[PDB]
Formats: sequence, structure tokens, C-alpha cells
Amino acid sequence: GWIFGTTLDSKTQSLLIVNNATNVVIKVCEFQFCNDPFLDNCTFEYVSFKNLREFVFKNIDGYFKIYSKHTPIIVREPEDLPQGFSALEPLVDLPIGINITRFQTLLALH
Amino acid sequence: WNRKRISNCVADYSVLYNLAPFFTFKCYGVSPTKLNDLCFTNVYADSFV
Amino acid sequence: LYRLFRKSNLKPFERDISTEIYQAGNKPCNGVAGFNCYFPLRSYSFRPTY
Ligand SMILES: *[C@@H]1O[C@H](CO)[C@@H](O[C@@H]2O[C@H](CO)[C@@H](O[C@@H]3O[C@H](CO)[C@@H](O)[C@H](O)[C@@H]3O)[C@H](O)[C@H]2NC(C)=O)[C@H](O)[C@H]1NC(C)=O
Ligand SMILES: *[C@@H]1O[C@H](CO)[C@@H](O[C@@H]2O[C@H](CO)[C@@H](O)[C@H](O)[C@H]2NC(C)=O)[C@H](O)[C@H]1NC(C)=O
Ligand SMILES: *[C@@H]1O[C@H](CO)[C@@H](O[C@@H]2O[C@H](CO)[C@@H](O)[C@H](O)[C@H]2NC(C)=O)[C@H](O)[C@H]1NC(C)=O
Repeated sequence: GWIFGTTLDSKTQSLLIVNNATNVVIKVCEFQFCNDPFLDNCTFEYVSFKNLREFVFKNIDGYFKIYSKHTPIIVREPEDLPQGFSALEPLVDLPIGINITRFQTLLALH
Repeated sequence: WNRKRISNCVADYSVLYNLAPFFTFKCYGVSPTKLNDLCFTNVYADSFV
Repeated sequence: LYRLFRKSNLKPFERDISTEIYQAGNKPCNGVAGFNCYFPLRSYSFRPTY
């Protein structure tokens, strides 16, 4: 998932999107993030190498728009973008009412 | 009361905000931080103890 | 509580709930409220005699 925000210092609003293989958790809670998640005022809550996943995030008029695409690829060179055309269908629109200047992705570990 | 009808000038109160011997700044009808860009015909100045 | 001091104009449909002291002067407030350190949230104290 991803963490979006301005300063991410628990003094301002910050969007959090987390996938745990059964649901998608989207929050604006201003709690601490530490540094990296590990695995084996909340004014908005929303609960829902062959693989390549493409996403587009934009934030206009207080609306966070996420476009997504999923595709199987087979690559020869190590970690190079494929030469082709794929159209990204819309995935979700959120009325979170924030502005975002910085972001950081979330990794899964042992 | 000495009504001083000051005219034909632009307000520049930011000196008083930048100096020690001026303490209070309260404004009603206009913002206390948005005083510099305002224009008036006759500002009525009064000063008392 | 109504906001009277903020740094910039807001983009449409946005939320500001930060209660930090507005930096009117060049001196940092550092959590101290005073003159040239204005608190943003103020109320007009609505009364039926208004
Ligand atoms: C959630 O938002 C509130 C404000 O929107 C943040 O401020 C804190 O809210 C609590 C709960 O009201 C305040 O505690 C008590 O408030 C009453 C007024 O009902 C007051 O009479 C008491 O003396 C006491 O202060 C608290 O003062 C207020 N401010 C601070 C700095 O804590 C709250 O922090 C937000 N919480 C989260 C987790 O984001
Ligand atoms: C968007 O949020 C930021 C909060 O970080 C607001 O302030 C900007 O912060 C960045 C990071 O320090 C500065 O580089 C900018 O100069 C700040 N903006 C201004 C106008 O000074 C920012 O104001 C917010 N955007 C809007 C439209 O309110
Ligand atoms: C993935 O996360 C979601 C939400 O974080 C979990 O959903 C829980 O669903 C039960 C079903 O009634 C609720 O009682 C819980 O309150 C929900 N959790 C939370 C934190 O609200 C879901 O179970 C998680 N899946 C896995 C496999 O961990």
C-alpha cells in the first residue's frame, strides 16, 4: 500500500491505503507510521516476476482518483519496462479532501 | 477628542508590528494582518491615555 | 470555532484541522501564544441580543 500526506509527522491529515489480501483499508487517521510495516481524528474510512501492476494516482478538487491495470508479463532483461500499450481503467474515486505533497510505499517483510 | 482626518496616504502599520514599544493590535471590520493593502478616503486617528 | 488566520488560500473541498499557532511575525512562536502569534480558531459568541 501507500501513505500520502504533507509532513507525515502526526500533526496533520494523512491518507493510508493498505491491502491485506482480503480487504482494502483506506483511512485518513493521523497516527504514527514508524518506518516500515511488517507481517508474518479519523474523518474517513473505507473498507473494500510474472505480475505487473500499474496505477495512476491524482488528487484534484478534493478527490483522489486511482486508475489501475493488472497484467502478466514475461521479461528477458532484469527489471525493464515492457514496450507496449495498455490502457488503465478507472478503479476508485475518494472524497477525502486533502492535499498531498509527499508519499511513500509500503513493503511486506518476514 | 482630536479627530485627525488623515487622507491621501497608504497605511503602513507593519513598522509597529516590527517594533518593541507597540504591544496590542486589534482590528474589527478588517483583518489585523491585512491592514497594509487597504485604502481609505479619511482615516480618523485618535490618541488618548 | 471559526478560522481567522491561515497561511494561504485553500483549494476547493479541503480540510484544515491543524491547531498550530499562525506565524504572523518573524519570531517563532514555538507553542507560545501572544501578540504576533495569533491562534487560528476564534468564536464570535452568538447571542440572542445580537
Ligand atoms: C480529535 O479532534 C479534537 C478536536 O477536533 C482534538 O482536540 C482535543 O479534543 C479533546 C476532546 O474534546 C479535548 O479534550 C477536552 O475537551 C473539552 C471540550 O469538550 C475540554 O473542556 C477539556 O478541558 C479537554 O480539553 C482536547 O482539549 C482537544 N485538544 C488537544 C490539544 O488535545 C483531538 O486531539 C483529536 N484527536 C485525535 C486522536 O486526532
Ligand atoms: C498543501 O499542503 C501544504 C502543507 O505542507 C501547504 O503548505 C505548503 O508546504 C510546502 C512544504 O513545506 C511548502 O513548500 C509550500 O510553500 C507551502 N505552501 C505555501 C502556499 O506556502 C500548502 O499551502 C497546501 N496547499 C494549499 C493550496 O493549501
Ligand atoms: C484485513 O483487514 C480487515 C480490516 O482491517 C479485516 O476486517 C475485519 O473484519 C471483521 C469481520 O467482522 C471485523 O470484525 C474486524 O473489525 C475487521 N478488522 C478491522 C481492523 O476493522 C480482515 O479480517 C483482514 N484480513 C486478514 C486476512 O487479516
